[PDB]
Order: sequence, then C-alpha cells, then structure tokens
Amino acid sequence: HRAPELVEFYQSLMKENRSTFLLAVKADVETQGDFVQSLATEVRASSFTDIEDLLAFVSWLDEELSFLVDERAVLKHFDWPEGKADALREAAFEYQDLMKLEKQVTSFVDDPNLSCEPALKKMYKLLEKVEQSVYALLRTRDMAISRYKEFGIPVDWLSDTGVVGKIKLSSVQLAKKYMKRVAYELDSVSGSDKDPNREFLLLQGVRFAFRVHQFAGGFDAESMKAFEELRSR
Amino acid sequence: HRAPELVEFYQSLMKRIENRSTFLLAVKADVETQGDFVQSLATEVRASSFTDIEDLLAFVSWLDEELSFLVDERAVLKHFDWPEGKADALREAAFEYQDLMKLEKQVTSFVDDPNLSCEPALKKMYKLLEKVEQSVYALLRTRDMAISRYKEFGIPVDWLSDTGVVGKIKLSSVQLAKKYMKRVAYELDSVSGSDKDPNREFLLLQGVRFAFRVHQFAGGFDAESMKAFEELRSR
Repeated sequence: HRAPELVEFYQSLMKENRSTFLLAVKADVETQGDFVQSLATEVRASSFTDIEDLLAFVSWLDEELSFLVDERAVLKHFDWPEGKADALREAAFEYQDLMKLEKQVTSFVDDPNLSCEPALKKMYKLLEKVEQSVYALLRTRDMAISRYKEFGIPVDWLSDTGVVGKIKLSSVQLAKKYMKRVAYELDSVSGSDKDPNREFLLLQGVRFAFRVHQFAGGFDAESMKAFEELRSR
Repeated sequence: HRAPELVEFYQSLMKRIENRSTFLLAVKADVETQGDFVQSLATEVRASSFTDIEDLLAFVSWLDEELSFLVDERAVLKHFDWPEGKADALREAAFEYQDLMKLEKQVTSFVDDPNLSCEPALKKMYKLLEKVEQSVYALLRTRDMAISRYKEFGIPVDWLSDTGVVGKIKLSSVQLAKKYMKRVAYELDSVSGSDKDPNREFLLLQGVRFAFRVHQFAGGFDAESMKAFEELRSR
C-alpha cells in the first residue's frame, strides 16, 4: 500500500494546575521565610506545665500556619521542627477529645421521657464509645508519653488518675443509671409478671453491670448494692 | 429456666503483650543512651552543604549507616528535634541521582546483540526506550518543586537541569535510535533467502516510527543518525 507517503510524512515533520501551585509555594518560601523561621523558634522554645497553655499555643500556631498557601509543601523548604510540632498538635487533640468524652459520660442523663428499648440502647452505645476510646488510649499512651516528656509536653492528664480515671468513674455512674432503668421498667408494666421480657431485661441489666465492673476496675457501694437489687428478682 | 444461677455466677466473679512493650523499652533504651549520638547526626545534617552531588551521595551513605544503629529509626527520631525536612530532601536527591545514573549507563552502554533474531532484539530496544521515557517524563513532572526545596537546603540541582543527566539520557536515546535503525536496515537485507519479503514494509515502518518517536523525545537528531534515517527512508 502506502509506506512511502507515510515515511515522507514523518520526514517532512522532523523540522497544568501545578505550575500555579509551585509559584504560590515559591511566593511563600521567599516572602515568608523569616515568619516561618520565627514560628520554628517559638515551637522549639516552648515548654508547658499547664495543658491549657499548650492548647492556647497550638491554637495560635495553627492560626499562624494558616497564612501558608499549603502548609506541608511550604514547610518542606525549612528546618521546621516537625517532630515536636506534631507532638504538640497531637497532644492538643487527644486532650480535648478525652475531655469531650468525659463531659459526655459524666453528664449523661437517662431521659425518663424515653421508652425502655431506646433508653437502654442509648446507654449501651455510649458505653461502647467509651470503651473503644479508652482502649485505644491505653494502647498508645506509653509511647506517646515517651515522646511528650522529651518535648516539654505535660502528661499527667494521660495517667490513670488523669482524665481516663474520671471517665472510668463515670462509667460506673452509667451502670448505675442503667440498672436503675432496668429495675424501674421491671415494675412499670403488668400484670402476669415474668413474662418473657421480665427475664430478658433482668439479664441485660446484670450483663451491662458486669461489663462495666470489669471495665472500670470495680464497683462502689451504691452500685454493688443496685446489682444486689438485681440478684433478687 | 435458671437466671438466678447466672446472676450468682457474675457476683462470685466480682470478687477476685509482649511484642509491643519490648519494642517500647528498646526504643526508650535508644532514646536514653543515644541522645547525644542523634543530636550529633542532626547537627551534621543541618550543617551540610554540597557542591558536587557525588559528595552528597557519600554523605547520605554515611548517614544511613549511622542511623541503622537505631532499633527503629522513625520511632526514635520522633523523640528528637531531628531535621526531617532536610534529611528527606537529601535521601531522595541521592536516590534519584543514582537511579538516573543507573538508567543512563544502561541506555548508553547498551549493545545490540547480533546473536539475537530480529524481533527479540527490537523488543529489547523498544522496552528500554519505554523504561527511559517513563523515567524522564516522571522526572520532568517533579523536578521543579524538588529543585525549589533542594536549593533551600544547599543541595546541588545541576544534574536535574536539561544539561544535567537528562540531556545525556536523551542523547543516548538517539544512539538507541541508530542501533534500532541498524538492526532494521540489516535485517532488511539478511533473511532468508531468496525467496523473501514478509514484513519488509512492516519492519521498515517499525524502524521509521521508532526513529520519529525518539526524535520527538530527545529534541532532534544529529548528522549521522539523521543519515541513518535517510538510509531507511529510501526503501
């Protein structure tokens, strides 16, 4: 067929968003070098004894860094103290989270305007949340504290007498509110009395109680007593 | 049935890793007993400047050997004011340069084995060109932002430029085009024969098209290879 035409064609011929990004980054690196080196000095210099100070500092630091077009891209041009900066942000986050959780468990109210099943389910789901969070915490806090201690970051909140312990105590508060809802609903109906839900309910209560007793590490007076109030039904 | 027994069971109970903990102690051990060693490495990294990239290679070689004394590098260094940005810059500069040099040496010091039949030799050269094209296109794709960082960290960037190793690679790509057009112009005479003529239009096109592809990649042809191209055009 037509290989000559093809070769003549070839011979007679032998005679995107990223560039903008690169320039924006370059702009920052040139015109904000001193600003960034300043931030780096402050981070390196920082030391905290109050976790609330640390919070304020990370707040500040995030705000300052938000003036950078892309934090990672720009910072990769600098002798930025990544390890400590990460330690600080991570500490800030964990603390605030744990605190959220504790305020959520402590201030939990068994809404009497809720029927039995949704109420018990509410508490069960909360307990699950608490259990996951704390278990993750225990799973990571030792290596975390190893790093934090090097970086002048407080760790008392991380201990057993810290926010975690407070959380376990309110877990027992929860088992109380649950056994209370169970012993209540156990009276609020009928009639014939046991009945198939009057044995099932008693079990959900007993078992929730045991699950929490094991989680928290033990029971106080009033709840060991409520559990006793369950044994005798 | 028997729910009381169950509740009594629970009552009578309400009376009475090591792979990760080991790792943690090992790390704690390094952090305690290698703090000065690490702060020293960090000082040395921060202080460094290179003018020859070969010097840089030597440095990163050393740095890797030194860091290998750590039970887990990431775990230990996360305890220190380590210059992560620059250390990363250095290691990647070393890796890219050595990779590029491996490639350039492979394409330049490539031999068209005359002891191999047509198709396998042509496949060899085609696949090497593919390798080359992928590497260079990726390099061009990332080199600008790389150079931006490198310049900040006192890391050489000439090898990254168009007159750097990339140019060498493009030139040896044209040499590969000569060798392909050689294998074709040869095989177009050899087999079998007589009689003959199968693929004598196909093989020729494979030659022409390979030449054009390379010509476009490398940026042009010199005298002698453009001459091999006329030696192919006239068939």
